[PDB]
Amino acid sequence: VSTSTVGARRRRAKQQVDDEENATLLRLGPEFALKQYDHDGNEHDLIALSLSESRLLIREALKARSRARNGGVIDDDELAKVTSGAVANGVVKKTLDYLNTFARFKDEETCTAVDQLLHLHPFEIAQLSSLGCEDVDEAITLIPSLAAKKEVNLQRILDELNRLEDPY
Amino acid sequence: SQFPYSSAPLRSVKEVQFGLLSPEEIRAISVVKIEYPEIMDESRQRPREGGLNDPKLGSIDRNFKCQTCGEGMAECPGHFGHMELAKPVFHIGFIPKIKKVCECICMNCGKLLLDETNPTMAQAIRIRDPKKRFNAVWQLCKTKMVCEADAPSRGGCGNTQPVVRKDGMKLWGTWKKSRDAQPERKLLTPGEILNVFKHISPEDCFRLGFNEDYARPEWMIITVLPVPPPQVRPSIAMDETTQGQDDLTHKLSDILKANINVQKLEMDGSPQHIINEVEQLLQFHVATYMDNDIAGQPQALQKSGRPVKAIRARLKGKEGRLRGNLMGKRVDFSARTVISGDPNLELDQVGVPISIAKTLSYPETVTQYNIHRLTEYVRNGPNEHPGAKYVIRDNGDRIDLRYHKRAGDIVLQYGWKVERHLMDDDPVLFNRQPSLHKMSMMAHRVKVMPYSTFRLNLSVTSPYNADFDGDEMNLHVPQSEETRAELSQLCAVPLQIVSPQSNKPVMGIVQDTLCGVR
Amino acid sequence: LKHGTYEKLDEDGLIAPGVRVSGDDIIIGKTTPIPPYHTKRDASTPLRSTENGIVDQVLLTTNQEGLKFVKVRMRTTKVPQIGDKFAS
Amino acid sequence: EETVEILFEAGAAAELDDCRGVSENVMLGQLAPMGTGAFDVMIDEKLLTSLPADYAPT
Amino acid sequence: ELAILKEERTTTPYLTKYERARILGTRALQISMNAPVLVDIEGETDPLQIAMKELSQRKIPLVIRRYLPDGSYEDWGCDELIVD
Amino acid sequence: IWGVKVRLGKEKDVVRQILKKKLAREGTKNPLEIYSAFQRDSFKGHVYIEARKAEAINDALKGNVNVFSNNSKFLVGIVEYKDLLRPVKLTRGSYVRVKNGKFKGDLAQVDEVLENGLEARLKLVPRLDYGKDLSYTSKFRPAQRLFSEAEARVHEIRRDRDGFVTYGGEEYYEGFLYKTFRLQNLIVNSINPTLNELSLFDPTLNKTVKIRQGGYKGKIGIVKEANGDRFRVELHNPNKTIPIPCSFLLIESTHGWVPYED
Amino acid sequence: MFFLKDLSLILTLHPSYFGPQMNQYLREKLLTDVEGTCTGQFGYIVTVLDGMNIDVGKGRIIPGSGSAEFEVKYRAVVWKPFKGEVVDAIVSNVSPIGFFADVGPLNVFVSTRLIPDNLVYNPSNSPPAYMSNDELITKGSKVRLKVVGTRTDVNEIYAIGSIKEDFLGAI
Amino acid sequence: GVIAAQSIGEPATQMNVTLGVPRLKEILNVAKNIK
Amino acid sequence: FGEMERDCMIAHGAAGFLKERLMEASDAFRVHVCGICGLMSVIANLKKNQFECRSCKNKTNIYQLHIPYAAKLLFQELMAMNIAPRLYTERSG
RNA sequence: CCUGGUGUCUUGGGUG
DNA sequence: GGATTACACCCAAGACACCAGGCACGAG
DNA sequence: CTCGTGCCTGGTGTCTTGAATCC
Ligand SMILES: [Mg+2]
Ligand SMILES: [Zn+2]
Ligand SMILES: [Zn+2]
Ligand SMILES: [Zn+2]
Repeated sequence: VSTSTVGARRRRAKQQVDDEENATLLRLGPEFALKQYDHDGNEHDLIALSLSESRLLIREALKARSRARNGGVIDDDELAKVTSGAVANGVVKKTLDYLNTFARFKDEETCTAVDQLLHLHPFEIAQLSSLGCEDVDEAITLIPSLAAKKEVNLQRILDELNRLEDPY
Repeated sequence: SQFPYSSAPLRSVKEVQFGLLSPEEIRAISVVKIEYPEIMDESRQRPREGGLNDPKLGSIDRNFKCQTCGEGMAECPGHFGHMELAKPVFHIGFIPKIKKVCECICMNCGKLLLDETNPTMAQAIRIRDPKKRFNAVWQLCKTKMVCEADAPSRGGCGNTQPVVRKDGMKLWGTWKKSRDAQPERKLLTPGEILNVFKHISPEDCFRLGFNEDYARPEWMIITVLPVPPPQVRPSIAMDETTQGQDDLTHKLSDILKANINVQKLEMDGSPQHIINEVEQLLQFHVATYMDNDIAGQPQALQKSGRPVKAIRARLKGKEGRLRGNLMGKRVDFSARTVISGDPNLELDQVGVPISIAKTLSYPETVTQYNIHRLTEYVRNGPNEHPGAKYVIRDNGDRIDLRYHKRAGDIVLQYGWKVERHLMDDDPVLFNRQPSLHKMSMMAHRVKVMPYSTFRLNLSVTSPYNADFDGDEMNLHVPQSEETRAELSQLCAVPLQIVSPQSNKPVMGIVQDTLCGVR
Repeated sequence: LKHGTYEKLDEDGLIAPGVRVSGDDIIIGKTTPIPPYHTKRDASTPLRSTENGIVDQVLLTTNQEGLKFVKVRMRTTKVPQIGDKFAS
Repeated sequence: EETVEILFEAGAAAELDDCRGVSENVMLGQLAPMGTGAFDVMIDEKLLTSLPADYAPT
Repeated sequence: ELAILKEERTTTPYLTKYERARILGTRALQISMNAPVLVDIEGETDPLQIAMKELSQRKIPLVIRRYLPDGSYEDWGCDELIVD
Repeated sequence: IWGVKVRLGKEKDVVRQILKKKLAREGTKNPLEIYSAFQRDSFKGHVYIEARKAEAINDALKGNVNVFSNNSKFLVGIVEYKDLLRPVKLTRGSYVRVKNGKFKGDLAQVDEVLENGLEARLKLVPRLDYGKDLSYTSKFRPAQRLFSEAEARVHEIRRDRDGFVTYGGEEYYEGFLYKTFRLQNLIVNSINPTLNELSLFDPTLNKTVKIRQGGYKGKIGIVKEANGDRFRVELHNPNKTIPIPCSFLLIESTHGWVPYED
Repeated sequence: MFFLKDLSLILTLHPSYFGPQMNQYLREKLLTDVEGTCTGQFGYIVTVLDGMNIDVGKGRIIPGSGSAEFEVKYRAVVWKPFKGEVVDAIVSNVSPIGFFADVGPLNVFVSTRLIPDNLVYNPSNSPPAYMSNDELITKGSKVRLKVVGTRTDVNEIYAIGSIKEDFLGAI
Repeated sequence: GVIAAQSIGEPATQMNVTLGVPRLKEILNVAKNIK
Repeated sequence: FGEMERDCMIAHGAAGFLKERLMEASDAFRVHVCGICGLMSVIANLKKNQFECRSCKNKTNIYQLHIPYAAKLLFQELMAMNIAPRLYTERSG
C-alpha cells in the first residue's frame, strides 16, 4: 500500500541475518538504515526521537492543524479530538496520555536545554535520553552497548537530567 | 472493470528477468507432491489426491472451487506441483552447453583452466557481453588438454582432461591415460556431473558467464520436475460422455510410471545391465516431454501412430503460442462480408448492413447530456433499431435485455454504461487482407443501409487493391472513447489521400467516372 | 439442455416433414445416460444457426450394427440478391 | 525465427530484457512507447486554480 | 533531477499529430465520466465535440510530459503549445 | 551366462525354442553347446543363456524371429549369477485390495484361506441393490454400504445363523460380504489406504398464430418470444421473424382462431 | 520507539474530483487513510508532519481509464517497537497467565514463566495487585520490561515481554 | 521504420544483369557470391 | 487480427488502439506477482483479503498485473521446462 | 429466480 | 548436418489392438 | 448338475523389414 524511498531489495547470493531487529545489536532493518534519503535524494541521518522531542512536535502539529481547521483561531484530552474517526481518536489519545505519564521534561524551556546538552551513533544518543538512569552502573547494564566505548561524561549526563527533572 | 476489486497496487511490467528454477525454489512454489499415475480414485468420481488431477492444482470445472485460493475457475490461475525424480537426468535443451562446460573446467575439482597471468586470456575476461566472454574463454582453454595441478598451485588436481563427445542423450568422455597406450572412455552419467558442478566456486561461476542468483550451472540438470496445473493440459470430450487426455497428461503418466520402476530396482533384483535400460528410459521420456524433435533418433509416438506434441512444438511455427496467439490472435467486435461499390456515398463512408449493425455494439457512458437520448434506446430493446443490448453498472453486472421482461422499470444512473447499437457517423476501422501497407487499414464513418454487402465509395478501391468480384473485407469497432478519437484524428480516410511511399496520391477518379469525365 | 425450442419434435423424437425450422431449433432429440434418478444428458442436433427452411423428408432405418438411424433433409429456396455471384 | 533456441539460450545466460521495444510491450499488452504512447499526460493543477470556487472538491 | 527547467526547453513548440490525438481522446474520456467542463456547451453535446471545442479555445487543463531518449523530460502545458 | 534382448512378451517363447533346438541336436555332430536358458518376469525383454563360448549364443538364436538381429548380447558377471535366479505374504485379519470384479479396488479383510491354498475368504463392504431392477460390472456397479437384512426382508433372503444371511446366494455376516477370491486376485503389497478408508475402518408461446390486421394479415406464424406487448412471431412465409403488437394476433384453440379472450 | 519517516502513498483520483481545490481534497484524503493505521514495515503511523503544506507533485493519467494517479510524498511521526528495547509501561489487565500492558497504541503480554517467583498475584487485596513490601503494581504503576520478541500480523503487531531479568520490574 | 519496410516491399509484390525479385533477394541476404 | 494488421497500426502510430484490441477486446487477464522474486506464485484469496508468496514469506510487497491470458499460459509452459520468467515492475540499470 | 457447456488433430477440395 | 519457403477465409470428411480372464449357456 | 467352450469386456502395451536449394 504505502511505500518509501528505499526500494528494490532484489535477491542476493549471500543471505543476511543482520536484518532481524535487535536494538542491542543496532539492527533496525532495511527501512531504518543509518543513512536514509529524503524525497529529493539528499542524504540524511536517521531521525530517532526521544520522549521529550516527540511530545513537543506532535502536540504542536495537532494544534497548528486545529487552528488551521478553524481558519486561524494545553490539555491532552482536548487535543486528541482533532482527529477524524473513532479509530484515529483512540491511538492518538492513548499516545499523548502515555507520554503525559512518562515524559520528564514536559515543556520546551527544559527540553531545549536537554536538546543542546545532547546535541557516536545516532541511535545510542537517542536511547540515553529515553531511559532514565541514576548512576553509570545502571546505564551499561540495561543498555549493554555502552560498555566498550571508553567515553563516559555519563555521570554529568545523568546529573543534568536529574537536576533539570522537576519534583513530583 | 471485469476484474473484481483488489487492494494490491496495479503496476505495469518494466523488465523480464529470465533464468533457471532451482530445485529448492520448485518445491517452495509447489502445493503438492505427485506420486501416483492413476488419475482416478477408483473410477468412482472425485480424482485421487497425490494424482495428476489432484484438486489442489486447480479447477477446470465450473462447480468445484480451488482448494488453495477459493476463487472460481475463471479467476484461478492454477498452481504448480512437483515430481521428485529418483535419479537426476539431463535437460534435453542444455546438453550442447553442458558439453562446452566440461572442456572448460577440471573434471575433478571444477576450476577454470586459465588465469589472468596469461596475457591474451586477461584480455578475454574484459569482454563485457557474457556470451562472447564465455566463448572467448572456451576458445583459449579448448587446446589446454590437461588440468594443471601447478600454475603454468592453482587448486588443480593434475588430471588430464577427456575429449567429451555427444552420442544422442549420452555423453562419452575419452581420457588419455599416461607413448600411445589404451584409453578407456566411460559414460559420464548425469549424477556424476551433478556433484562436480556443485563444487564450482562463485568466482569461477561468474567467469563462465553464468550468474550466481539466476542461472547457477548445476540447475541445468533436472532433479525435480514442475507439474503444470490443468489449465496447461485441459481435457476435451470427443463425443460428449467420452473424454481423452492431453498429450502432456499421457506423457506425464509415462514419466511417473517410469519413475516408480527406478525406485523398484535399487532395493532388490538389479542385474546392472537392467539398471542402464531403465534409467536411460527415464531420460528418454523426460527428453521427449520437452522436445520431441531430437535429431538422430526416432520420435515418441502416440498409440494412434502420430507423434507426441511436446512443449517445444507448442511454441514454434505458425500455429504455436507465439506466432499464433501472441503476435496475432482472434478478436471480438469484428465482422466480414462481400463488398459492393456505391458512387452515392462520401469518400470516408462505409455502408453497413442492418443485421451487422444490430450485432456489433459500442459501450457509451451515460452523462447528463445524453441520459434522455439513451433511455429511448433502452425501451426499443435489442430487436428494434435504433436500440441497445446491455446496461452495465459500475460493479460490472450486465443486464441482458433479451430476457428482461421489466425493461420499462430501468432508471439509468450517471456513470453506468449502455451498449447501444452501431449508429450513423460512428468511426470503424476497415481492412482487407493481405495488409501490404498502411492504407490497408483506414477509418470510415458508418452509414447503416439495407442489404447484406459492405458499401464503399468507388475511389477507395485502389488503396485496398479491392474489387467486387467476390472480395471480402473486415470491420473492427473500437470499444472506448480514447480509441474513437485516435481513429478519427490519425487513421481517417482524408488524412490518407497522399501516401509517403512516393509523395503522391493513392486515390483518384477511376473507371466509369474517369472514362466519363474525359 | 440446449437453449433452443423443442416444441417441433413429435413423440418419436423426430420432426415431421412440412414444418418450417429456424436456427438453433432442435430437429433430432437424443439423450445419453450419465454413469453413476435424473440420469441423462442431451445429445441433440440443432439446425445450423445461419439457416432456415422447411423439413422435406425424414428417413428412418437401422445401420449395420442394428441401432436406430435417421436422416433429415431440409430444403429452402435461395433468391438472387445484392452480393450474389454470377459469371458468363 | 529460432524461437525456442533463443529462449533456452536466454535462460542459461540470465538475459535482462529492458522492455523498450514495440514488440515486447505489444505481447505483454501494455501501451507501447510509440505514437500516442510516446509520452505521458499530466494534470495541470496550476491551471485548475483559475476556475471559480463552487467547482471545488469537498 | 530529470526535469528540464522552463527556460531551457528545446523540443518543438508545435503540437504534433500524435500529441493532439491523445489529448483529444483523454479529455473526451474525462468529460464522459463527468469531469467539470471549462467551456460553454451549446448545441454540440458529443464528448469528442466538447473536447475539440475546448482545444480550439486553448482551455484544456493538461500537461504533456515529453520523454527524451535518455529518460529526461520536458513538461509542456497544452495551454502554451501552438496548435495549427 | 549371456543376456540377450528379445521382443517384449516373447521371452518364454524364446526359452522354449532354445530347448527344442538343444534336444533335437543332442548326440549329433553339431550339438547346440548351451547348458540352459531362462527368462525372468521381472526382467522384461531379456533371455539369459548359459554356455562356454559366445558362438554358441549366436547358434542358439540363429533364425529366431523373436530376437533382435543387432549383435546385442551382453556378458553377466559370476558375482551377478545367483541374483538372476532369486525366486522372490497374506495373513488372516490383515487388509488386501481386490483386483477383479465389482469389488475391484476395494479394501477387504482377509478372513481365511482354503485348505489347498489358492483362494481366500474376504470380508467386504457390499455393493447391493436388493433386487431393485431385476427381471453386474465394475463400471456400472452400486455404491458400497453394509448389508441391511431388514431392507432385504422388506424389498426382496435366508437366515443362516446369528447375524448371518444368505442373500442372492452370497453370504453376509453382521453387514459384511464374505466371499472367496483367488489369492492371485488380491493385492497384498504396498497398499495405500484412502481418505475414505481411514474414515471408515405466458401461456401463448410456441402456439400457432394468425395475424388479422396490418400488412401481414392472414399469415401463419409461431410465437418465438413474448416479453411484453410486442411479440416476436416467426412468420412462415418469408424467412423473417417480426416484432408485432398483441392487438394484431389471432391464436388457434379448440375451435378456430380466437381473439384475446383465450 | 519513535522515528520520523519520509513516506509516500499512491492515490488514485476519479476524474469527477478535478476541481480547483483538488490538492486540499487530497490532503484530507491522505490523512483519513494513513493516520492511526499500522504496518509491520514501519509500525504505527501516529501523526503526519506539515499536512496542510504537502507538495503532491503532478498526477499521472492512467491510459484507458481516465483516472489520475498522484504520488503524495510526505513526512510522518511513526511508532514501531523493537526486540531488545527496554521500555516502561502501564498495566491494563492482570490475569493468572501474566499481565497486559498498554505501551501507547498497543498491548504487550508477559507470560508467567518469565515472571519472578516472589511477585504473587493477590486477588483478595482491594484493589487487586501484584504486591511486595515496598513494591506496588496497581494499574498505572511504572514498571520496566524488555521486549524479547516481535510477531507481525501486518494489521497490528504483537510483542511479548519479560520481567525475568535484572533491574526490570516496578520502580 | 515500419513505413520504410512497407514502402520498399509493396512495389516488389508487383514486379544482361539480374533484376527484379532474384536480385533484391541477393542484397538483403548479402550473399558472398552473387549471380 | 494477424501479424500484418499489427504492423499497419504501428505505421499509423495508433498505439492506444492496438493495446485495447489485443487486451480488453480479447483475452485480458489479471495476475498477481511477488515483488521480491517476480514469479506468479502468489496465492490470493480475495474474499479473505490475504495474500502470500510462500517462498519469499512476503505478505506486503505484492503487485497485480494486466496481461494477456495467452501470455500467462506461455509463462506457465516455460516454468514447466525449468525456465524462470521473472516479471519486475521497476528498473535498476 | 437469477447463471447457463459441445471437441479436437489432420487431410483433402475451394475463395481473393 | 537443419531451417526456409504469402496471407486470410470457407466447407466436408474421420478416430487403438490384442490377449487373457471370467461368466454364461449348452450339452452330456 | 457339472464341465467345457465361446464370447465379451477390461487392462496393458509394439515392430515382418520398407524435394530442393542455400548458409
Ligand atoms: Mg478480387
Ligand atoms: Zn487456485
Ligand atoms: Zn581437480
Ligand atoms: Zn516471491
